[PDB]
Amino acid sequence: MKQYLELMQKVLDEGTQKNDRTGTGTLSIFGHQMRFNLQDGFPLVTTKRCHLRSIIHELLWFLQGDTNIAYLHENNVTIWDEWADENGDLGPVYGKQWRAWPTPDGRHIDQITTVLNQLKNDPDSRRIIVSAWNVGELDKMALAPCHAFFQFYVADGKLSCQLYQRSCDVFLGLPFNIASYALLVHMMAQQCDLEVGDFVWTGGDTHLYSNHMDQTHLQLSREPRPLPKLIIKRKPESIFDYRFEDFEIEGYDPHPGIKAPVAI
Amino acid sequence: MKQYLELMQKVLDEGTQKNDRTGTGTLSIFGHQMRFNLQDGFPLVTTKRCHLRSIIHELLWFLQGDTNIAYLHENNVTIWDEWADENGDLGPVYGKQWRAWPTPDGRHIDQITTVLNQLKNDPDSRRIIVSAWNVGELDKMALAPCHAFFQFYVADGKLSCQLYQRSCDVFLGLPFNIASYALLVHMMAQQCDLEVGDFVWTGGDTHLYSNHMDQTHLQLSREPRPLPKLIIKRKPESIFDYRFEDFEIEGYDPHPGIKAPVAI
Ligand SMILES: *[C@H]1[C@@H]([N+](=O)[O-])C(=O)NC(=O)N1[C@H]1C[C@H](O)[C@@H](COP(=O)(O)O)O1
Ligand SMILES: *[C@H]1[C@@H]([N+](=O)[O-])C(=O)NC(=O)N1[C@H]1C[C@H](O)[C@@H](COP(=O)(O)O)O1
Repeated sequence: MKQYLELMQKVLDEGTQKNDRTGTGTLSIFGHQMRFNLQDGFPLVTTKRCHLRSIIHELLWFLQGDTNIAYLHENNVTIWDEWADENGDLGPVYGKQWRAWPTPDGRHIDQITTVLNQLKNDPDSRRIIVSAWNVGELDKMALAPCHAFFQFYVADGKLSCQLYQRSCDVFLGLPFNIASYALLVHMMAQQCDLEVGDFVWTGGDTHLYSNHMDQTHLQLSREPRPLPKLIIKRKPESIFDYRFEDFEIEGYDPHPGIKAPVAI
Repeated sequence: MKQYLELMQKVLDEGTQKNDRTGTGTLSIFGHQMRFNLQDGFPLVTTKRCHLRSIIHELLWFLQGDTNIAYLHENNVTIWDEWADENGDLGPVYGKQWRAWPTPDGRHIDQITTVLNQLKNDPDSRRIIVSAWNVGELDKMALAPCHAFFQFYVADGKLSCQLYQRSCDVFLGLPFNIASYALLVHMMAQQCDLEVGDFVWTGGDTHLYSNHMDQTHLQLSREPRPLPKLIIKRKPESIFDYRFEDFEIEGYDPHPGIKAPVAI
């Protein structure tokens, strides 16, 4: 995508070399914002094939509050395997905090349901927020949430969403992170009878790993294609009732897939 | 400031009218980012006088973990009066979460001290984050945090910081919110022996209240002045040991103050 390649180019031109947790080494910039009007098309990267099965199943898995990888395996998705313990557990990551953030006084808070209530009863509210950054539980997590905090916004009958992502692996993560949230926006707007508006991505430490340099130069030589169209076939009873096959991505014609090593 | 007036102009040209919690009505945009190189000068608005006493004392008050307004009153700062209960209490807002976020298992976490430890021992970490958005306690707060979540970043010997602000009152709030965080950056870099880098501001629902329209047109006719210089006179033992008079703002020559009604 246009915005995606401009970002890739910017890290190459303007990033400073940095050490990082993994030992891999990176080129990194700090702070960047991109806007996607979800009306122009579904923001799925076309300059390499992205694995939709994985993107979609992760989202469904988040919406369940499942933090164990068994559901991913039943569905042949292995993108979380490097970080699970032998029981296949990741600790109270994403979905646990979305569905059941633990309070100090014993309760559990379902932010997703909270958010549908706000969008159904108080669309102008400026507090329509989901956070994964539960400070009290970071140390139980296999990995701190990279996509940490997001806000919904309604104006003129359209649903918008902004994501704060503290740490972005531009080559491997960002293409999923974008498709994934764009999906949630479509699902949420459907549930709430809204049009889709913009998805705004905001990054903190936005980086390209040092052993993604040939892959990056390869993808930047590619010309982007027309964006696909997302079709949801059925309107489920609830945001928690989507099935993988309710989604149709039509007109998706990427350049070939490009393999790159994961930073563990 | 340049970036500040361009933002003000953008909400006027591009905002949609919105109802809001207060009943006031606003022009609102969603998602905007501005960068301030803290080396070019201290980003204190010059097109109207800003009350430094208030900006500084609020920050000091946050660093204490005080959520009661008594400390502000001892120091003649009344910017929190509209929201306190009769005992002068605001609930577990900003400073409570910065200094003593309560865990579900009984503990309290001091994110500020956590952050100095990360900056002193692991500057490349991409998890140097403070959050005020404690979901478990939002309902105890007099007001949900507007400036909710912020991240530090070190590269080339310089300290940077990005703020996610879910709700920005552009006329009244933003000029404080910016001065205030720019201050924290200077304090933190001093404590950590770093140079100041950039302060990056990221907004969600970024708005101009409808009864700030004449004030806004008035301030946009003003020409911005040279930015002041911030001088810290002493290097205290700790981030918690700053006193109001350790700070000198030199070269600050604003246009006159402009009064506007607070949205309660
Ligand atoms: C993290 C990631 N995730 O864990 O799901 C994601 O969704 N997107 C990412 O970009 N992602 C990256 C950012 C970073 O390169 C590593 C996490 O490392 P730290 O930032 O050191 O925690 O994964
Ligand atoms: C909120 C504020 N604060 O409570 O300290 C601040 O520091 N900056 C703000 O801009 N500010 C504004 C945003 C909004 O206009 C109101 C809060 O209202 P909700 O967004 O409806 O909670 O104060």
